[PDB]
Amino acid sequence: IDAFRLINANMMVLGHEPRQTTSNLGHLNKPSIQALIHGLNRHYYSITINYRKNELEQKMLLNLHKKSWMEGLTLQDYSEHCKHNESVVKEMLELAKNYNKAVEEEDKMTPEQLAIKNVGKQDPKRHLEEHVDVLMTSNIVQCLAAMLDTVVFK
Amino acid sequence: YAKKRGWVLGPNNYYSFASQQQKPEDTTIPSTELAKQVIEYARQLEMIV
Repeated sequence: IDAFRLINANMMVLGHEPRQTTSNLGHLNKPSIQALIHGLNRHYYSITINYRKNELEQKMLLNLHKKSWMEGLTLQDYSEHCKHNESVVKEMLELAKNYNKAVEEEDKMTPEQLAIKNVGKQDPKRHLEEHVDVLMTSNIVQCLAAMLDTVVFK
Repeated sequence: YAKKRGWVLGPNNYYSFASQQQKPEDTTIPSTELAKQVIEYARQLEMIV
C-alpha cells in the first residue's frame, strides 16, 4: 500500500519535494526503479504512512484471532502421533549414513579450498538435527501434557 | 529369647511373626517429579545460547 500527492507544474525552476526540517524522508520507502519511471518525481511525490496503533484495539484483536482455550491441553491421540515418530527416523538414518559417508571420507588434499568450493547446505548439520529437534520437542510437549492431565484428573 | 523376643514355646511349636512388607503401590502418584524431569530438560535445552 502506498499513497501519493500531486505537485504543481509551476515549480519547474525550484527542486520538487520542498523538504525543510526533516530527516525521516530517507526512511519508510526509497523510490524503486518501478516507481520513478512513470511520474516520480517530476509529476507527483511519495508520502509516508504510519499506523495508528493503540490500546482497546490491539490486545483484543490478538486474543480473538491467535488464541485457543480448549486446544492448549489436548492430546492428539496416538494413532498418528507415534506413527509420525517412524517416518522421520528412516530419512534421518539415511542422512546419518550419508553423514557417515562424508565424515569417513575426509579429503585431506587442500582441505580449506575443497570445503569452500564444495558445499551442499544439506549434509553436515542441516538435515542432521532439524528433524531431530522437531521430534524431540513434539514428544516432550505431548508427554508433559500427558503427565499434567494425570496429575489433574484424579 | 522367650523373655526378650518372642519364640514362645507353646504345644512344641514356636511362633515367629512375619516381618515382610505390604505396601500397596500405585506409582502414577509420583507424576509430579516426572513432569519436573520433563520441564528441566527443556529448561536445559533452552535458556543458554
